[PDB]
Amino acid sequence: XXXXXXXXXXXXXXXXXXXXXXXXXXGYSMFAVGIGALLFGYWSMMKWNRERRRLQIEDFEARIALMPL
Amino acid sequence: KTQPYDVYDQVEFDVPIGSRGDCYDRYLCRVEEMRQSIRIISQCLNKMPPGEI
Repeated sequence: XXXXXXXXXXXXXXXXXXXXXXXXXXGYSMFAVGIGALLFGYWSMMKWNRERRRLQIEDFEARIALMPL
Repeated sequence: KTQPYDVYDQVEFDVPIGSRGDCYDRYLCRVEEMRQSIRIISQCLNKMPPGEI
């Protein structure tokens, strides 16, 4: 009996298949989150600066109140 | 495709040809050669007649 190297292909490994595809981001939907984070960013920040004004006037009031200084 | 060496034309070949002669399209065809090279290796595994070495 002769024994040589046997042939096997099975699945053929798929000859040239695309793996690159669009994922997560679509296009217009990313701008809704992108610019949406900006509008949420300013509104949250400016409310803190209005709360800073409560401290600001109260800080300068200490100088006016102190005349024996 | 034009000149066979050792059992050619019987194996299916894909040759990538671009449009612009720039470095990027001359790089893309090399990667397109690589994706369309396993087709030959798989067909080499499919066709193997046992005999003389």
